[PDB]
Amino acid sequence: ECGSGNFRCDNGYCIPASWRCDGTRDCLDDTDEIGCPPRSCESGLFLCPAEGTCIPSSWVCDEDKDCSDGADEQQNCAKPTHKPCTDTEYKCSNGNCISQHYVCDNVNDCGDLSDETGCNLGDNRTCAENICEQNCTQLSSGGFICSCRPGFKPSTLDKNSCQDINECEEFGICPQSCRNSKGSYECFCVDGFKSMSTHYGERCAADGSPPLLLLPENVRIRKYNTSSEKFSEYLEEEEHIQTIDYDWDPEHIGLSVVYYTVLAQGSQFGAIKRAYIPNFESGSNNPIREVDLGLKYLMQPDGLAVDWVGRHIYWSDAKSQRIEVATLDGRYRKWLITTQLDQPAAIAVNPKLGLMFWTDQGKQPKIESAWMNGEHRSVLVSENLGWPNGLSIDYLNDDRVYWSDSKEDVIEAIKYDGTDRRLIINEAMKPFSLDIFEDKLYWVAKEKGEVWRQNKFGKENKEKVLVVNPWLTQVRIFHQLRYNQSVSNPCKQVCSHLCLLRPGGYSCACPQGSDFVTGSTVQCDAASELPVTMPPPCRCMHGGNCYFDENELPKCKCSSGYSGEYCEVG
Amino acid sequence: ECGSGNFRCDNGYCIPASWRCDGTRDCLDDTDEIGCPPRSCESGLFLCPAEGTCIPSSWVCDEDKDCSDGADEQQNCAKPTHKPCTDTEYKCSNGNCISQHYVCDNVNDCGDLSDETGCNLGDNRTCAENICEQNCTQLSSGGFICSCRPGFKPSTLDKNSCQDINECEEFGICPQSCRNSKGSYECFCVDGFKSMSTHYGERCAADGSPPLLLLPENVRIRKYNTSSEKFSEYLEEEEHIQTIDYDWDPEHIGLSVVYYTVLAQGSQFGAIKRAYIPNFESGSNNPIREVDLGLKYLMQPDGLAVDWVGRHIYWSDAKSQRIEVATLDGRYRKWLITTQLDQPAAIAVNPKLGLMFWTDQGKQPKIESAWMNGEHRSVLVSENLGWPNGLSIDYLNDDRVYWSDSKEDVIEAIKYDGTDRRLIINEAMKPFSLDIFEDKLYWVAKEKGEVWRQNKFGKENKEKVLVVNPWLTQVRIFHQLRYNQSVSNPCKQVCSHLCLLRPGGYSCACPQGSDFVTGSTVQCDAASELPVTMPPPCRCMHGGNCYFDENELPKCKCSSGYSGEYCEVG
Ligand SMILES: *[C@@H]1O[C@H](CO)[C@@H](O)[C@H](O[C@@H]2O[C@H](CO)[C@@H](O[C@@H]3O[C@H](CO[C@H]4O[C@H](CO)[C@@H](O)[C@H](O)[C@@H]4O)[C@@H](O)[C@H](O[C@H]4O[C@H](CO)[C@@H](O)[C@H](O)[C@@H]4O)[C@@H]3O)[C@H](O)[C@H]2NC(C)=O)[C@H]1NC(C)=O
Ligand SMILES: *[C@@H]1O[C@H](CO)[C@@H](O[C@@H]2O[C@H](CO)[C@@H](O[C@@H]3O[C@H](CO[C@H]4O[C@H](CO)[C@@H](O)[C@H](O)[C@@H]4O)[C@@H](O)[C@H](O[C@H]4O[C@H](CO)[C@@H](O)[C@H](O)[C@@H]4O)[C@@H]3O)[C@H](O)[C@H]2NC(C)=O)[C@H](O)[C@H]1NC(C)=O
Ligand SMILES: *[C@@H]1O[C@H](CO)[C@@H](O[C@@H]2O[C@H](CO)[C@@H](O)[C@H](O[C@@H]3O[C@H](CO)[C@@H](O)[C@H](O)[C@@H]3O)[C@H]2NC(C)=O)[C@H](O)[C@H]1NC(C)=O
Ligand SMILES: *[C@@H]1O[C@H](CO)[C@@H](O[C@@H]2O[C@H](CO)[C@@H](O[C@@H]3O[C@H](CO)[C@@H](O)[C@H](O)[C@@H]3O)[C@H](O)[C@H]2NC(C)=O)[C@H](O)[C@H]1NC(C)=O
Ligand SMILES: *[C@@H]1O[C@H](CO)[C@@H](O)[C@H](O)[C@H]1NC(C)=O
Ligand SMILES: *[C@@H]1O[C@H](CO)[C@@H](O)[C@H](O)[C@H]1NC(C)=O
Ligand SMILES: [Ca+2]
Ligand SMILES: [Ca+2]
Ligand SMILES: [Ca+2]
Ligand SMILES: [Ca+2]
Ligand SMILES: [Ca+2]
Ligand SMILES: [Ca+2]
Ligand SMILES: [Ca+2]
Ligand SMILES: [Ca+2]
Repeated sequence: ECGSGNFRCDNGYCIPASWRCDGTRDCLDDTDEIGCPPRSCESGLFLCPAEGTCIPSSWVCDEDKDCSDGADEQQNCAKPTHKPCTDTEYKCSNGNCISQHYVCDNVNDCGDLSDETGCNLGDNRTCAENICEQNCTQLSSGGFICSCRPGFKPSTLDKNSCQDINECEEFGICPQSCRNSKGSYECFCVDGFKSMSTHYGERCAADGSPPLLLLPENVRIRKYNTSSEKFSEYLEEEEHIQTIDYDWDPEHIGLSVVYYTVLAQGSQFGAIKRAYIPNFESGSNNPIREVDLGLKYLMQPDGLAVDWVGRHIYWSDAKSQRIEVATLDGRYRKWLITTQLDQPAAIAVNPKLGLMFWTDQGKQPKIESAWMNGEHRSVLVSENLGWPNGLSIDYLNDDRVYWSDSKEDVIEAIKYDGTDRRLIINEAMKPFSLDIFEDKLYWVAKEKGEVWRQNKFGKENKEKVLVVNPWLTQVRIFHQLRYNQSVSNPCKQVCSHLCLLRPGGYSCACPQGSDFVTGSTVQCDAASELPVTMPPPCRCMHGGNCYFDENELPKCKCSSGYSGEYCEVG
Repeated sequence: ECGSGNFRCDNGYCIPASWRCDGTRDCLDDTDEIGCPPRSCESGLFLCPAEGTCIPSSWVCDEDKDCSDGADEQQNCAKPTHKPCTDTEYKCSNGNCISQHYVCDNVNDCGDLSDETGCNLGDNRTCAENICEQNCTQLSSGGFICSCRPGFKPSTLDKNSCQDINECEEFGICPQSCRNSKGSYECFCVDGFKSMSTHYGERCAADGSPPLLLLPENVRIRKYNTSSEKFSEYLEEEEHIQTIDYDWDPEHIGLSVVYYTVLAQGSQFGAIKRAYIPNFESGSNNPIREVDLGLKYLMQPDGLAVDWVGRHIYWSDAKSQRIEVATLDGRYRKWLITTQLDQPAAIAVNPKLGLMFWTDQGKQPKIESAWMNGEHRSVLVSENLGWPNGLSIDYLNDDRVYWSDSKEDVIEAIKYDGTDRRLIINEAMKPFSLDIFEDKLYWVAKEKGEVWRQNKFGKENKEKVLVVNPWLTQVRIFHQLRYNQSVSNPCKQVCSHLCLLRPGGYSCACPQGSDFVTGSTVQCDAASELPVTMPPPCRCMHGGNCYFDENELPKCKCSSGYSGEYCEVG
């Protein structure tokens, strides 16, 4: 038995007498709370055991279930330099010294064959009389042989004359522009850029505002000021957006225009839409109004491109298998490519050269190019390809075009004529889109939604930029130097409806269905249509709000720290 | 023919002769530029057409291809009232005002089986003699026809006596409570809630700061202010987050603690991690430091729940097919349910009642309840279920439990004992998780990535809250009233290691792989481990920046307008 101050629970466990009937089941057999004193409340009041309340006793045995359990009824009524060597050896073009008896023995001994790069003989001959431009080398047998200083090599048709190597013959020599010199070279930066030299090597750097990355996410377009590593709101409350492209400040406003497609869902067709994007840090939650261009019968716009010098918008519909061109306001639709297309994935245009490029991801993947007016169609790659999701053009390096591939998991480039095919990125974890800017190749891993960065030449290591939802569909660099804004428009106001580009000059065209009248080739039978302008957007600087007056003209206020009509002055 | 000053294209098109040699291929043919004399540069300085530059003749024909073409080396040197009854009508059951002649003709004319009430024949009677309780009508040949006064129903035996209704029983009568009274009812808001009336009717507004939403994605966890509509950063850079739960403000320091499970990635085990959350508004100014509990052999913790009273954490694992418990610092792991489990998906705990609930979404789905100590396991719902991926408990409405399906995509509610199953929400677009707060019920449509909302009783209609991502795995409401903080811990420090809870009391238990000391039920032969303390948090408020010194303690770079060790003084 337990002590006087302890209570024997039924199982034998001794419980301190204080814990008995304290309101908690304190031992396994639950007998520390069994046989507790009844709940006395007061005279004249019936306590229902299920609540603990004390209802009047006049409510007992009246056939009304007054308490939750009704006890009133049922209960009561119940690296060193190149090593020198003696004259019995020779310093080859390669960084080594090889014995002179291995020279003019007619067997390669220092890799570059420099030991027998044109050995010469002659009874009248001496090495140091006149044989080649820079240096010759003599051996005691009477033979003699020449070599050329770095940056030079003996001529192929005459092994006694030094000729310069054009260092631009190699892909990865300089950023931007390689320029050849006799025995040397230079890597001067193009206008707008600046020279810089970083840990991995020389680097050409842009100017002005830092680049932005525009990221469509099937519901929103989100900005990323890459030098601040912060996001900004921009467009929202949209659905099934698939690809975007922009035109840089067409009206000299400080407000570029972003063109984005919308996929068709169910029985509602898709459309291409346009809206202003602030070139200014005003990434605040300012109102953004999109405008539909009104292009009908769109079922899957998969690729989109903007000709900023011709003021045309090019796109391709994978389901309908057409590549179409129209003005930026959606007028004068025109079918360019209508045959031999199974699934046109993405397109890009080069108005400087008048060439447009596109990819096919259907049964027989291929990459094709043609004139921007639809003529001179040709192929570029037809082997070792699958699902070429997208391509972009590096206008600053001989207009070489890179493209992505999510079946070979590769990124590789080619010149605009189809030559110089090189592999750039391997193991790119399903790249779905890409863009090239200032050497940095950006691409999107669709299976996991990361933005990845590497040098466009592919001679560095990968870097992860940021991670977003798998709704990410494309990466696009939003910067002034992305497109040469100063490219002159060759059109001479001769065409009536459309003035497409071709390599040099231009070419007139009619809207789809209408033809030229009597072979005029400038005048079409279709009636001309008025241009479509966009409503004035909010241009407020330094993070001001935006309102609409009684005239619904967007006028906007801000903090008085900055003043002006548009919050532009300090 | 063409004019004198107009050049002729060979197709019959006449164009101004100024376009000759202007630079662009104007004609449809190329003759507009073909035949143009090239620009003259200088004598003795050859202009290479491939670049547009002029080069001295000494550099020319040196076998160095100075220009890209290299031709310099080859060719250069070649109701108001609801129709109330008068004396001429009959009330029938509760207002069916047809003419009076339905009185006790022994025919069910009213349609409702209340046309004849009383109706005991005999001409010499009036119930004013106290034959029926209240509100008779005079029977023409039987004295009394006695329908019950409003708020009452007739008893089976002695139908002349009317039983009071129980209006608290009917589902969805008041948002929070009820008080059955004599022929009437009164309903009120429980402690912590303020009475308000919307355009529809009653609302019990929770006091204090407005509720938040916590959205865990595979990469990050995002806060949301249901009243301000602005997001917040919280935890970032993490990977493979599945489900979360929190413990409100344990130390009164002003910071709750958020627990979240991390899946197994590749061939590497997952973990359960915890971190502070600022109850006060803050973001990007306090770095968030997560810590690991240290639970090995963990693959897929789809279910996590925090018992705020006993200070235990309950989680399930789909791969191990078992449910385990441990302290909030990862000590003393113990298995609770180990048999007849296919895929334990979600879990919830009710310390006040002493019951914890889990859902199984295997080949034979079921929803079960058991004591926290692990006994009295039973099946609540097995009929008509498919993939019950979610689970929530409404601690206010008689501890009712809700769950979300994914095959039948309904949301249902049932009492904790398993009776009165109701289908609260239909066609819920495959909900994945639940959380019931105040008046409304929240759930996540997984594929669409949208957070939705409805009145928790199923009345009215749905409403989109916000859209995140296809990565959204849960929604959990964050507020101090979500878990009643004033529930007293029944444990009395007599148990070493785990002190589990049960209906009405506690129970001591030993960690896994160890037993009690023989002859004892409060002590085990295993050792004990010291509690694992939290690292000090960044408590900065109002935008103050946290900072780490040589001591690595968090301190504040407090913002303007506020003073104090962090920012606590206005
Ligand atoms: C992305 O993030 C990066 C890093 O955070 C940002 O740098 C970048 O844009 C930055 O945006 C701010 C605000 O618009 C710019 O501030 C302005 O800079 C002007 C020029 O500053 C000069 O000197 C700095 C020295 O470091 C040099 O870096 C700059 O390149 C430049 O040579 C500055 O003059 C200007 O104030 C003038 O204009 C006001 C207009 O009202 C007047 O009131 C005021 O009196 C004065 O005359 C302002 O401070 C910032 O320059 C810019 N980036 C940089 C550093 O150049 C972010 N981009 C986006 C899209 O957000
Ligand atoms: C989620 O969204 C809600 C609503 O926006 C936020 O709630 C706000 O929280 C801030 C910070 O706590 C509140 O700001 C402070 O309010 C105090 C008074 O509160 C009452 O009056 C305000 C008037 O604006 C009401 O909005 C509020 O609801 C109460 O009725 C002020 O006294 C504070 O300033 C004064 O005290 C400080 C003390 O240091 C001094 O320094 C100041 O000089 C001054 O004397 C301050 O203004 C704000 O009021 C809250 N608004 C509402 C509507 O709730 C949540 O903060 C947000 N997220 C969460 C949960 O953090
Ligand atoms: C973006 O495009 C512009 C053209 O809008 C490029 O500027 C012109 O580029 C051409 C071809 O490289 C140069 O010849 C131009 O320089 C001058 O050209 C005239 C003949 O028109 C010569 O007589 C001059 O000696 C001089 O060479 C150059 N300038 C213009 C406005 O015509 C520009 O290079 C390009 N920039 C980038 C960043 O791509
Ligand atoms: C959160 O839990 C606490 C309990 O931990 C709840 O407080 C409780 O409120 C009820 C009703 O006011 C109290 O019941 C009353 O008890 C007294 C005797 O103490 C009795 O005379 C009354 O007739 C009535 O039964 C209860 O004592 C009280 N508990 C404590 C310790 O304060 C609180 O309501 C809960 N909140 C929510 C929203 O669930
Ligand atoms: C070879 O050419 C170099 C210049 O690179 C010159 O300086 C050196 O003297 C030459 N060597 C001989 C052996 O002529
Ligand atoms: C009978 O019911 C009416 C309301 O319909 C009420 O006004 C009247 O007082 C009741 N009569 C009695 C006797 O209770
Ligand atoms: Ca007790
Ligand atoms: Ca009663
Ligand atoms: Ca040799
Ligand atoms: Ca050279
Ligand atoms: Ca011309
Ligand atoms: Ca030459
Ligand atoms: Ca009748
Ligand atoms: Ca009642």
